[PDB]
Amino acid sequence: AFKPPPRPDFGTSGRTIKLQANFFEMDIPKIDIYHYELDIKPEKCPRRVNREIVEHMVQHFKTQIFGDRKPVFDGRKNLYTAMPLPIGRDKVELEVTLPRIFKVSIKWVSCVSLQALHDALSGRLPSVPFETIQALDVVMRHLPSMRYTPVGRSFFTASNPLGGGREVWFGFHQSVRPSLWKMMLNIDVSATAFYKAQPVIEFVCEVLDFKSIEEQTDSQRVKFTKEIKGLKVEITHCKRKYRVCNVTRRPASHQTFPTVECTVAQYFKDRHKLVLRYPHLPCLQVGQQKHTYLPLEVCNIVAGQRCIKKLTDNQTSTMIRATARSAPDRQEEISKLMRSADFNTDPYVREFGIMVKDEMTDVTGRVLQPPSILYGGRNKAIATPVQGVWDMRNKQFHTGIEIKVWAIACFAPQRQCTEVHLKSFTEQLRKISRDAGMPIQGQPCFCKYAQGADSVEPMFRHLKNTYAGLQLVVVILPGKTPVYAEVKRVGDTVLGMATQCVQMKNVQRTTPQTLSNLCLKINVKLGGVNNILLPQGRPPVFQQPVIFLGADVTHPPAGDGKKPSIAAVVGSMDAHPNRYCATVRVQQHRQEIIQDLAAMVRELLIQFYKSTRFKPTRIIFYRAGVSEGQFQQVLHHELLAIREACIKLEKDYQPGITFIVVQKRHHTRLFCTDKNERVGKSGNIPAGTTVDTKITHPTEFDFYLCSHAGIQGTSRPSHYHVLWDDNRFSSDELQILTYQLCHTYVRCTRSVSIPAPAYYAHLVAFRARYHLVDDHQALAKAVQVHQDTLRTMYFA
RNA sequence: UGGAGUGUGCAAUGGUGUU
RNA sequence: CCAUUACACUCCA
Repeated sequence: AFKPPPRPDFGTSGRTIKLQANFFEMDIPKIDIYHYELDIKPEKCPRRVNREIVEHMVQHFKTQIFGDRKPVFDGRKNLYTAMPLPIGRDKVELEVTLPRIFKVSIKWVSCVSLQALHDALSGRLPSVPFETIQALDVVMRHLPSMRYTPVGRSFFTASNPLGGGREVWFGFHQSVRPSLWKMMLNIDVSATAFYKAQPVIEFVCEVLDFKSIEEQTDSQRVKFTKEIKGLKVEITHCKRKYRVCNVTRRPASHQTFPTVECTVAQYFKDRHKLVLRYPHLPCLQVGQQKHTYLPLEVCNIVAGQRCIKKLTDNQTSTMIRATARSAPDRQEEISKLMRSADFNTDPYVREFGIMVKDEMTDVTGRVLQPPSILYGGRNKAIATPVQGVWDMRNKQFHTGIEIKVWAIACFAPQRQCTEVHLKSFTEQLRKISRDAGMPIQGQPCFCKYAQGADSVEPMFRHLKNTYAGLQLVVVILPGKTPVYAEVKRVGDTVLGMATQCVQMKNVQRTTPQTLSNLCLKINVKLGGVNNILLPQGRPPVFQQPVIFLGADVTHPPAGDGKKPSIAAVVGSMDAHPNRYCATVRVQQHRQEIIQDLAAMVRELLIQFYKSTRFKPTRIIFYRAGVSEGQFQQVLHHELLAIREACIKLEKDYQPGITFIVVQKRHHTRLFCTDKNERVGKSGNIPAGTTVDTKITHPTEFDFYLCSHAGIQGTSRPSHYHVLWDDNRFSSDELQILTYQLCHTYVRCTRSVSIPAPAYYAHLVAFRARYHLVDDHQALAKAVQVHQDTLRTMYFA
């Protein structure tokens, strides 16, 4: 129960499309790579000066240890060589000096056989060695980590003015991926926020938005102090780099330091012969304790400093304006970047005998045919998705709900969301819903104004107690408010009442589209069915009872608190499959693995038996969030749990489980070779594009699928990896099943980027966050919904 | 908080020689 | 050990 099934076959269904994946062919030898561990004298050091130290070391020990040989360096504690150093395997101490004295230690750790990697790529070995991948990646990263500024898995460089005292930098993501019979170099383009190489005296003017310096409070000092504290600066009156720790209250004119107290102005006047044209401005507290103060005039901001401070609205907007590119642009500039590749003249790449193809990889894709969408009414219209999108016009819900009793709680200020607004909104909404097959019969039996979160619970309690058969409460909100979270908390977990929140700006002005989507959400929330997949147009999987599960875990920031990770698992409740039930669990901080999964799956199965009056003969389980290195872990526990949930349900019940992982967190971009295939303004690949060759895993069952229409930028094709399969799916059947499951998402009239169960799981998970706001098992009750909410699709 | 899509945040950066 | 760490575009009936 810990070995993923091999690729059963390749796919044939769909229309052929000629693509180009941003992968580049790598030719690697079968040599043994020698791995050494390093340790520098200052255990805490910037990863750049570590590289400088290492290269200085390699250069200054050419007659004793190194020579023609060039070792690649991880940046932390790992060094790699193509051939064994004349060191043996015992620790060796070497002194290195820099324009300071460093003492490094090198010791052999292991050997990295590329032959094993070759066997893995050929299928001789079922599993791929990780150390090989890591080593190769280090080799590829060495030089660009020296010539450029490494951030995560990307590299950045300068020459873009933003204007927030910061600049925008462009760069490229680079990783190494195993393929069939070969390794691939994955290059993609990216950008990030940096600090502009400025003189501090102008950085002040940018931060406070003074036009220049000629325009001469305490708050002005504080706001600058926040932005500058923690950054590095360089001396211009000699070179030497420091780190800003604070900003003065005493200007250089009236600041003193040791003993005879000399003023910074007078000190720079006597010692540094500087006029100091700005004697009145604050002084940069540098180092610590001991006074080391330097005025703004002599200080410049060092280049290459990344920003972490959350971006201003204008920063984000401007950056998107300066990053927004259609697929052909990204493609062309990636090609442009690999025109400058020249990996065959990079001495470190040459060292390990590696070659890289300077042209993008040609992969062949198949555009799957979209499923037919069935609607209800007496029209019984059948919608056909064109380019991943169909329409909600001249069509009625498959199963429309009659809203007989509903209320309106407006938490927006009465002045901004007036009565005429509410009345008109009601009229239009009732029209749209009437045409949608979800007739809102009468006027709202209740429509009042409220304010603050504290009014939520007493109000809803009044609504539920007073009005018989209350189905829905429409909640008008004045933008971002704690009122939303309170409304969801009370409505979903406390009282069990259906809820639709609406922004006031969407009430002030009517839009048939917005009202339509609103009606979708309302209909679903009230227990209705918007549409179903055409039963005739479905894979044979549905010939037997089958349940579809989705699962997702979200985590709090890594730095703090007992803040728990929350796991959500949803499951289909019909053989369409349209209706889903949700289960939530609070679990240990930062653990990407579902522990209570057995109980949750048990609950979902029990609900399935209560609904269909059948037992699922198959279990199609989509899970999102799990990365590669976690597979063996996840697949070990969760799978068992599922089986546990099957064996503890009844005595000999063991349905065929299909464990599939979904990820968008990758840089695999697919482009059109034929410009006539480019869809839309962004020129992305058509919805339904499937790739299962060339750039995929050499042994195991996985495939790329882009099931959505790309509106802006470059599409992110979802990657699917099959970790288990008792049902023994063929490639085509599973790809098609996934594609059609992408069409069962109720919140819109589109095919989304991932299957509906995973998406729902994400929604429920995100909802739990709102449920938690204002000891483990205490408010683990906070994420549990009401008895009248359990079986509902409350999660929008 | 009508919705989808894609951009940037995921813990990494940093303790340094005179003033 | 200590210091710092969700918004925004583009679209739609």
